[PDB]
Amino acid sequence: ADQQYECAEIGGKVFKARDLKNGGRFVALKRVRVQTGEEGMPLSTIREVAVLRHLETFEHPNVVRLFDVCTVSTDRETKLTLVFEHVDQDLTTYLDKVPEPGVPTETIKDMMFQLLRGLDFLHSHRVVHRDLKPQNILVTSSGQIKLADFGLARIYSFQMALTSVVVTLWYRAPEVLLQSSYATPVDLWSVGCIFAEMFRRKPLFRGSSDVDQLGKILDVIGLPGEEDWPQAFAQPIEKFVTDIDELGKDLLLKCLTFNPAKRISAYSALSHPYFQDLER
Amino acid sequence: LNRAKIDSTTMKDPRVLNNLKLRELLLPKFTSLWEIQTEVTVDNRTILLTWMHLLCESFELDKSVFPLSVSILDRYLCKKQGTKKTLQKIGAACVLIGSKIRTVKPMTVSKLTYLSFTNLELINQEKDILEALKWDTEAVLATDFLIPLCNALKIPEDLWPQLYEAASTTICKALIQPNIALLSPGLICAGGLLTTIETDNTNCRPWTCYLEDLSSILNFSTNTVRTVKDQVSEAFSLYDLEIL
Ligand SMILES: CC(C)[C@@H](CO)Nc1nc(Nc2cc(N)cc(Cl)c2)c2ncn(C(C)C)c2n1
Repeated sequence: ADQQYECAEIGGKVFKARDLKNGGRFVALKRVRVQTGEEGMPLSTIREVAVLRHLETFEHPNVVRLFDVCTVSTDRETKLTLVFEHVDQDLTTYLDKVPEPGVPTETIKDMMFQLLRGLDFLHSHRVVHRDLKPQNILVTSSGQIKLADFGLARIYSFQMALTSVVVTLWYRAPEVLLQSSYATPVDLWSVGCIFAEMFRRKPLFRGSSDVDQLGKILDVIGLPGEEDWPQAFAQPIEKFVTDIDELGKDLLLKCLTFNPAKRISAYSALSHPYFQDLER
Repeated sequence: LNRAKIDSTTMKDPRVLNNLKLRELLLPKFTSLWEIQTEVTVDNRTILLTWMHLLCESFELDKSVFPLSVSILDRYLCKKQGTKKTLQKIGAACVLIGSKIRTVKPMTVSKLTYLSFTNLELINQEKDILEALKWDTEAVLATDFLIPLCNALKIPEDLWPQLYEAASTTICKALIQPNIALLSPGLICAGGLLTTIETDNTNCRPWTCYLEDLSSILNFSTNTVRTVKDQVSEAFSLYDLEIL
């Protein structure tokens, strides 16, 4: 029994299915569990849906597209299906399957360009995607980038409260690990770490715990002076990121800057001399 | 516990203001408030928004829950019908949706109920609101303009804490009044700010000196700014718990 669509899975739970409305196309169905007698609709979902609905007249190429929400309800609970466009691959599986010497560096440039643009869009509408990781970055067959999963995103406003919990530890910024205020820079940290994970086809900061996490970071980035600290615990980045070209290293460090106030932004990163040699 | 600090990307970028004005042009052109309604009137609105307001103020929700919960309410009541004997349930479920989106610790059902129907009835009302608006719940809030306007009028960052604090309180109370619903969020905000700058000027230039500029920033006429300053100020006066 599958309504209007033809659904044992590909990842509540996500499924690959077709539409009987259109000429027999392809959609991504997100089934969401909504426990009976609780708080109503999940916090996470309302936020996600609202962002994507709010910005969909901007038809932006680098954000995933939402089509519909199911809602379907005596004995049954709520059944939340969300139909999205299907994208063939996430970044993770992509990186895994790419034949040898890894991904061609031209792909590394253009994909990173596309990612930074997705972000530049979001932040200029005051939205912070606080959950960038390779599983959340989707790639179309024309090598095209699509940010996904917006269930932790929100419109930022001055003096608003924050949970001290955002991003998988592996991609978490120091701001969050140190339990401080965090904002847009949190996305560029992920960018810094995805940019590395691309060249080297393995995560850059992997730990068991938050303290551990924070340690492996200061391992590379170095321990910066008091000025940039808001008495505990460099080796040039090229040691963990071989195959990186000189101009990419400057961007990489720029995003992996400890002090959040001094980090590179999506807008001006897009104009860092690294992308200069693109094709357009 | 942690609060959002100054983020130049989100507050100082000239084009954030630009996009706010643009996304403002999305929501509907309100000629006549609640016009599709047979029972409930505008007088009802003022009581319910007074309660919805109290609720946010009393539970200490982020300054932007209330504006959004007002937006959701109006939008929702362009589409489905409300009855006087159910208006409270509707407004209750707007604050629920709102708090769930613009605040870190949402309001719970077991808290709006006991303080006002059973929970399933609240939950079904959340479910009916959402699906009527097709889950398009977000919106430009008068309150989103505050900081971008401050930056553009080149007010020194040092004053943003206090100014933000006073002006959002001022904006959130004004929004109770019927005649405020029809104004564009940027104008409501402009007005909130001028009012604030006036009463307690406090190491800050006189309201006069910001009119000409807001006129150019927002792209309205100097007269329609001066009128909205006075409208917000009056709306703010009209606040009265006695009315519940
Ligand atoms: C594990 C899986 C469920 C994740 C990928 O992180 N989600 C995912 N993955 C996708 N793509 C994908 C497709 C295939 N065939 C394989 C892999 Cl690994 C990812 C998607 N294409 C559209 N969506 C919706 C949620 C926007 C997608 N969501």
